[PDB]
Amino acid sequence: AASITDKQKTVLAGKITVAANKVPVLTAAVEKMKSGKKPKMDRDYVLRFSALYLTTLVDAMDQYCLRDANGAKAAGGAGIPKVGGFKSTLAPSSASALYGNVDSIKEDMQTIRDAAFKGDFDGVIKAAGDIQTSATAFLGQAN
Amino acid sequence: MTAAYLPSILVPIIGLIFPGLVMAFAFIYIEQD
Amino acid sequence: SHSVKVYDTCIGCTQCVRACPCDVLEMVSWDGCKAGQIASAPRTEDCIGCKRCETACPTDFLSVRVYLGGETTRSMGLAY
Amino acid sequence: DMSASVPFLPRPAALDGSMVGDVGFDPLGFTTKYDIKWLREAELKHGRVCMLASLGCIVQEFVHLPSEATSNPVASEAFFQVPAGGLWQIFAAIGIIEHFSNNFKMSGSTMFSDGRAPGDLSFDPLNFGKNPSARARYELAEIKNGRLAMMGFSGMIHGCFITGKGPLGALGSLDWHQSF
Amino acid sequence: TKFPKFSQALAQDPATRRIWYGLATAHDLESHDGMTEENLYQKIFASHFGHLAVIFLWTSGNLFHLAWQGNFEQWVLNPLKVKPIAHAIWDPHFGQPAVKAFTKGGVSYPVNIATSGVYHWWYTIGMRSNTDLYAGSLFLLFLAGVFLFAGWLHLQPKFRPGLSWFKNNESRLNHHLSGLFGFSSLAWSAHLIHVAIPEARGQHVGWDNFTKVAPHPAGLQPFFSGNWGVYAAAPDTTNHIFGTSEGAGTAILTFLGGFHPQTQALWLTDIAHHHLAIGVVFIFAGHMYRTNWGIGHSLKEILDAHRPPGGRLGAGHKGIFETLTNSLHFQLGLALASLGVITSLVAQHMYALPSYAFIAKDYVTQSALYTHHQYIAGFLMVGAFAHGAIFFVRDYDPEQNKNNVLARILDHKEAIISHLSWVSLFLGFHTLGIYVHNDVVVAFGTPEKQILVEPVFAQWIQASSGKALYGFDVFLSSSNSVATNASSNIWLPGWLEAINSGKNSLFLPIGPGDFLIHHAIALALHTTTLILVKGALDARGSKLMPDKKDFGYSFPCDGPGRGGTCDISAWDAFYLSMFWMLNTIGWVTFYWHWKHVTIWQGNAGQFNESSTYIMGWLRDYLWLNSSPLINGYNPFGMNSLSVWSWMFLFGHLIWATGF
Amino acid sequence: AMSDSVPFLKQPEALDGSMAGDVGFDPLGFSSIGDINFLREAELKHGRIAMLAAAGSIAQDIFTFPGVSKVVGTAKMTGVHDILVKQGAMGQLLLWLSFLEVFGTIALLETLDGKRAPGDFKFDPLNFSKNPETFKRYQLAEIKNGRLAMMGVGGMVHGYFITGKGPLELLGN
Amino acid sequence: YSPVPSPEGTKEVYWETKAPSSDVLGIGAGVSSGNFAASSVVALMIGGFCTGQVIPLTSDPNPLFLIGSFLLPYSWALHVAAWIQKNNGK
Amino acid sequence: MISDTQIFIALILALVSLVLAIRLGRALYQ
Ligand code: CLA
Ligand code: CLA
Ligand code: CLA
Ligand code: CLA
Ligand code: CLA
Ligand code: CLA
Ligand SMILES: CC1=C(C#C/C(C)=C/C=C/C(C)=C/C=C/C=C(C)/C=C/C=C(C)/C=C/C2=C(C)CCCC2(C)C)C(C)(C)C[C@H](O)C1
Ligand SMILES: CC1=CCCC(C)(C)[C@H]1/C=C/C(C)=C/C=C/C(C)=C/C=C/C=C(C)/C=C/C=C(C)/C=C/C1=C(C)CCCC1(C)C
Ligand SMILES: CCCCCCCCCCCCO[C@H]1O[C@H](CO)[C@@H](O[C@H]2O[C@H](CO)[C@@H](O)[C@H](O)[C@H]2O)[C@H](O)[C@H]1O
Repeated sequence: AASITDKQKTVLAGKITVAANKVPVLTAAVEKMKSGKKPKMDRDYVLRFSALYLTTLVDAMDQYCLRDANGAKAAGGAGIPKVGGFKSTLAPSSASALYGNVDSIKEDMQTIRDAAFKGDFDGVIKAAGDIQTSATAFLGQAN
Repeated sequence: MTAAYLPSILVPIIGLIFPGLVMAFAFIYIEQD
Repeated sequence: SHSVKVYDTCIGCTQCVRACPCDVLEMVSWDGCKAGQIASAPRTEDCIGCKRCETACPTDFLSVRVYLGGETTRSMGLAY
Repeated sequence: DMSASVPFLPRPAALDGSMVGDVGFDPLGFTTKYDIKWLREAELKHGRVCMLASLGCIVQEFVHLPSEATSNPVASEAFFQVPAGGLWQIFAAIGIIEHFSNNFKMSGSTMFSDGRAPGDLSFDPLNFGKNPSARARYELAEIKNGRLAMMGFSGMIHGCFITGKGPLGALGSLDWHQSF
Repeated sequence: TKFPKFSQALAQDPATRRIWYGLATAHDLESHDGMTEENLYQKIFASHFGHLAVIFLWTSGNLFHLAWQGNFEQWVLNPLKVKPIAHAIWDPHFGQPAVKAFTKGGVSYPVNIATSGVYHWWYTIGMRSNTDLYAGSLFLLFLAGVFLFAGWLHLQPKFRPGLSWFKNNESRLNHHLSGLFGFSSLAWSAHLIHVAIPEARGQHVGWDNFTKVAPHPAGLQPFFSGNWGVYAAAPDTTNHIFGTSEGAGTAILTFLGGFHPQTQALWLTDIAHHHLAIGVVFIFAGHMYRTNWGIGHSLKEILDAHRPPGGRLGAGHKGIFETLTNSLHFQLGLALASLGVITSLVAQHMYALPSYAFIAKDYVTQSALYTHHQYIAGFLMVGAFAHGAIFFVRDYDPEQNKNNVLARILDHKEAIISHLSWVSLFLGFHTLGIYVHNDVVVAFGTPEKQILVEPVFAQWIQASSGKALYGFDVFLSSSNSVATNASSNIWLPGWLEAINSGKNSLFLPIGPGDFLIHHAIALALHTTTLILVKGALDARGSKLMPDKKDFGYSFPCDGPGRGGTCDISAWDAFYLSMFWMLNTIGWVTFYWHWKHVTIWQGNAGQFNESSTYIMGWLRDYLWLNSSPLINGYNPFGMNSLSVWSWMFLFGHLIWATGF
Repeated sequence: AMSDSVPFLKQPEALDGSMAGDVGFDPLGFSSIGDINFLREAELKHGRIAMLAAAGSIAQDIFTFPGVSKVVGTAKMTGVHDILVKQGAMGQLLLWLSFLEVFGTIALLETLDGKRAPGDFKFDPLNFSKNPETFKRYQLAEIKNGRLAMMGVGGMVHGYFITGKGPLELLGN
Repeated sequence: YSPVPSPEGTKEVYWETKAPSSDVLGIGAGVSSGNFAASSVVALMIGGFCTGQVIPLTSDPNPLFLIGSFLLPYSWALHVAAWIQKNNGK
Repeated sequence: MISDTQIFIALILALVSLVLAIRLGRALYQ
């Protein structure tokens, strides 16, 4: 009895779950970087891990929030995704109540980015934990 | 490895059953009048 | 079976027939040469393809020619 | 000689006027490449789906079956709000109708052996067709309403894509005061 | 016995020769019983479809086996430390230490470490996870199924094409140049601009968002305005970390030149403009021939009209049109020769100018790729000459080629073969004399007596490309040359930075050993050309056997008469030239691998001092680098190299069996 | 035989005088390269587009459509073109003229086979070609006004480039 | 073997005289040799001038000189056609 | 990562390709 919109919602939720379970790999990697004989931050690893996994986490969360706010017009009822031209008949994804965690995680990215330039292992660990908790809250509220 | 049973199922099949049947049927084909 | 041809450059020296181990060639009457005879191959089903006739031919590039074709029990020299 | 619809182009040789709705309009020469019976069967099937689609969009914009999945008037979002199982039910009924009405001949060569006239599925339960003079006019009206409904359904579904209001909802909402 | 249904003569053979000769003549459709030209072309078309499907299935299998058993998602994050996995191992003949020793790559099961470089290629073109690898494998499985269905369909009645369709040269040339070369290159440039470059800058583009994520912030408005140089503004910074937005630019089309300073590979925007330009050039080439609309060139008129009026080429190219259209073997030889030349070009240019991120640091992958494509090149060139010889045997009509260029090749074939013999003997005599001379004088304790010629021509070429090592001060190594001022605003800084940094394989420094090994390579190329050309031109007949064309392309001999006629056919010339081709690719790969190992070790002077004599090659390259290979397994243990340690010996066995 | 327009030059071989406005003016010999029917289609298409462009420049100086003055401001003639690429007028017109020119491509393909008169789209809703002399008079007038409109559009647009005023704004002062 | 097809209008242009026939010039078969020589000189001048403007290449090259630079290889074929027409009595 | 269902889908597509390859081989064999 589930619609196509609900199926896309479940696919996005699965993507969010997968990326949230990927985050502790980065956590363990940064704890291994800290617990070393010559502790150095592998900046490239943290930036690439963010740009794949945390970025697809934000993208899937944004698409889920867009489907939550608009509904069937965000699942394809307005047609193909567009940039420029006509006028967007869609509500912004900020209008969803579920966007608050989405507002946290992104700014937390900058902390990670700053930590990747700063070398702060525990900053990366704590920000990864914050992403994990915000993803868990988002998934357990979204249902 | 997801679906780890598949190598242990398919490698003996592909390496012993497939060539045996191929050689048997090819033998039957090339030797029949 | 192999194919054996005799071209009209044959001088009728009978060397190719004498060199044949399988009795494939024989000399027949002809008017194209001074010897009055030309080689012929009526029995090419017994030809093994040894080309002893081609070795025996004295005319510049050979008058008797063996073209190897489909292999049979006789042409393969099989005693089994 | 010269086509009636397009005066400057020569008349297509396959369109001799025996088929109804013929004004000699084949500028791209599809009739030379493909069989005319296949093209007429395709034209009627596309037109019949577009007639059903235009009538469907017009009536669902105003009146709907009572449920929250079916209550959205806009057709494109209606396709996404209703359950996908029901779409599979639509697809399966269309598939069995396609397999039965075609008498299981669906290839290009196989439909026209033991051949039925194109667009005739031997479906006429009310039997208005029996009179030939009514038949020819019915044929012409079916071809013209099919082409007109192809254009109408295209305009409605793309107008839903820009506007999101439905066909009459888009028609009432032409904004005569836009900045651009 | 009806296995060889295509040969009645083979099917009546009462011996085991029937199976072997049916196996070896199964795809020789021209020699089959009652083969007509239309049936021949249709079978060839369907077989080409089947080979295309096989290629697609192999690539889909690579993609699937990586998405299932690889470590691509781990490798993308840390490309320069994580060892790439090709596929999983399940071998029940293994003991436990072999299971332990092959468990690498961060996984818990035995794996093989990939040398094909598919990781770098797939990462560079924008794949990051395992999901899109599986989706690509599915798409190629579907595409292979589509081409299998097309191969079946285009053999079915009322779809079998006629001989006029197959021999439509102008239409096939226009469509394959404009669409198969041009539009494919334009679409690949589109994929690079739309997908690969944003994924290189840490922003995800897939099918779900590529219609709403613009490749450039200004959109297609600068393209439609003619302000194309806006696409050249704000390129990637020299601090850019690949796959992230840190230091990323916004440009989509540049000609910056040189390498990305982190990946040590070519800029992706340069690749996108290159493939865009290649598409434009090829579509312009693909409107050249007349097909249905009066405009365009006629191939027959071009061939017949280019006869030089001095008469040095005879009738010129008259009759070459019908000879080429009617002979599939002449076409096959031309295609194989051109393909071999370009895969040699791929092998040289990809190590010298790599395009895939982090692949210049994968030494095993570079060695495997170079060796693989160079051996493919040798095979393709040998096949080109062999099938040209087959064209002389089966398809050459002298009466249709009276005073043609082909006929004039045949009329001075003796001069060609004699001069090839002269240059081969010249090269071999003096190259071997210099090598043996250097060996003898180094063995006697006097390396200062070696004959060491500096390769000043190629060093002058390197300086013309901008290499300042040799002090030639000419062209791009001159700061006042007109070429330098011409290119100073476009590409000169990046190219000069890449060519004058000794951290890559861009125009590597060369010495007397490089001179000697290139002249040895010239010797081997000229000698293989001598064998192949002599086989092709004597295929129709010689003084020992003037009626060779009556006996076909392949036959054992003409008997012990006339002195003996062993290995007289052109197939036998192919057979003799295969060893020389193996020798030439062996010399090339030995040179490449020894030079690259000595540079990568930081010990290039070992190559510079040891490559001038044969004992240096035997000791410092063959003997010295054999130690980890022969210690893959020993009485003390085994490690992951053991399989190669087996395969090595395997080769030493099977090679000998050939003898 | 010498050309009538250029008396010191030989008459072109591909110019017969059967076409409207043929006085034998072709000093560079362009008619020897191209098909004369293709060239006459090129001339007629250029002339008709230039007639419409000249009339449009004069009318858009004379008056503007409702609402156009807010979209374009005070950037009359070619200055609106760029502006209307930002709006949707230029794309819509390009699409519909591309449709019409696909059918014109088919018409040109029929012209090149000797089965269509040059410039003949058989578009005479209001019947004016009721007499074969009035037809020739209208052909000569059409080709002359087409050439005149080509040069008139050149003058209007390049004078607009120099001044920024327009064709009829210039004549006001 | 099978008849080798050609597009319609393919003629025999094989020549052994001093110059080829004008048919090898295709659509330019009716242009006089003087016009070809004048166009070759004019194309040489325009192509050389445009090329000399675009030898100091920038990231914003002028499109007009870029088009006009392609007249520089055109003049070679033009003087070859001029030689062909001059020895053809044209 | 990849699941069991995805591998099964790939196996089904490979079986379809096997049927098509068998059909092409039969068509080529006349
Ligand atoms: C050639 C016929 C044709 C034409 C001219 C149009 C025209 C249009 N369509 Mg449409 N469409 C068509 C067929 C066509 N459609 C078909 C057959 C389908 C599938 C059943 C769709 C599905 C479709 C969707 C889902 C959407 C559009 C949209 C649009 C509008 C913007 C263009 C766009 O996004 O690309 C068209 C997008 C496609 C997915 C169609 C691709 C396949 C067709 C055959 C190619 C048509 C390309 C066409 C030349 C583009 C013209 C506009 C161009 C000047 C930019 C425009 C009014 C969008 C819109 O209205 O935004 C508000 C939108 O969201 N169309
Ligand atoms: C420019 C020349 C021209 C002319 C004179 C005509 C004339 C005609 N067309 Mg036609 N047509 C043309 C071009 C032209 N067409 C082109 C380029 C196309 C697209 C390929 C078509 C597509 C077309 C179709 C699909 C149909 C016609 C039909 C008709 C007839 C009905 C009259 C009418 O107003 O419909 C014209 C309607 C149009 C949409 C065409 C508009 C294009 C321009 C504006 C032409 C204007 C025509 C003019 C008003 C009528 C001339 C009357 C004349 C006989 C006195 C008429 C004989 C109809 C008919 O009777 O056929 C059975 C019909 O069904 N035409
Ligand atoms: C890729 C193909 C392939 C595969 C999957 C195997 C698999 C195996 N080999 Mg092996 N082998 C291969 C190729 C292969 N081999 C080749 C090419 C050679 C020649 C060099 C050998 C030579 C070889 C030797 C000499 C030995 C093995 C042994 C073994 C077994 C490992 C020991 C064990 O635990 O089994 C325990 C053994 C069993 C559980 C017995 C399995 C009996 C099977 C299941 C019966 C099936 C019969 C037949 C296939 C039915 C269909 C008939 C039809 C094909 C006509 C294992 C089953 C060893 C072994 O134990 O075999 C006795 C052994 O001694 N192999
Ligand atoms: C635009 C239309 C078009 C297109 C796209 C094709 C495409 C093709 N035709 Mg073709 N054909 C056409 C029209 C077309 N045809 C017409 C009109 C006719 C009739 C006149 C024919 C008649 C015809 C025949 C008779 C045959 C083909 C064949 C082929 C195939 C060649 C094999 C192949 O895949 O090579 C792919 C080639 C390319 C992609 C381009 C060449 C690539 C070169 C080497 C450079 C690439 C280097 C590059 C750096 C590598 C990057 C990749 C790397 C990262 C891995 C190919 C699919 C053959 C075939 O296989 O049949 C099934 C064949 O026998 N065609
Ligand atoms: C190391 C092995 C080796 C060597 C040296 C040669 C040498 C030669 N081959 Mg050759 N060949 C080989 C292996 C070898 N082959 C194998 C394995 C195959 C595969 C079957 C072939 C297949 C092959 C073909 C098919 C052809 C050749 C040809 C040639 C000759 C020209 C190439 C060349 O460099 O000329 C230079 C010659 C040499 C370097 C030979 C050495 C000269 C010596 C050192 C001079 C000094 C002699 C010395 C004073 C004698 C004193 C002894 C006395 C005291 C008892 C040359 C004689 C080609 C040919 O004849 O071209 C004209 C030709 O057509 N070969
Ligand atoms: C100098 C010699 C000369 C002469 C005597 C003519 C004579 C003529 N040309 Mg002409 N023309 C010439 C050179 C010449 N042309 C050159 C060099 C070109 C450029 C390639 C042209 C291009 C040209 C075109 C494009 C046209 C003519 C036309 C005409 C005719 C109309 C007369 C007219 O309006 O005069 C006025 C002409 C001008 C002001 C321009 C020519 C300027 C020259 C130097 C003055 C010659 C005026 C002439 C003596 C007047 C004739 C007297 C009387 C018959 C009216 C007339 C027969 C027209 C015609 O009907 O032919 C189709 C036409 O449309 N000419
Ligand atoms: C839309 C748009 C644009 C535009 C644009 C437009 C609309 C451009 C239009 C250009 C046109 C129509 C040019 C016409 C030129 C005519 C010439 C040179 C006549 C020569 C006559 C000659 C040689 C001789 C004549 C003669 C004489 C006197 C003597 C000899 C005989 C005779 C032959 C009779 C952009 C791109 C600029 C940008 C803008 O943002 C948007
Ligand atoms: C035997 C057999 C019988 C008949 C059939 C058959 C197939 C025909 C034949 C087989 C035949 C064989 C296999 C024929 C195939 C043969 C070989 C492989 C042809 C190699 C050609 C190399 C070309 C000329 C160019 C190099 C570039 C040159 C132009 C560059 C100069 C410059 C460029 C611009 C760029 C920079 C470098 C510099 C140097 C400054
Ligand atoms: C006489 C003929 C002159 C030249 C005519 C042809 C010029 C090129 C025509 C390009 C195709 C039509 O272009 C028309 O649609 C494009 C796609 O919606 C629009 O392009 C617009 O939308 C694109 C898609 O989001 C964006 O990437 C562009 O930045 C934006 O400008 C053009 O602004 C519009 O003019």
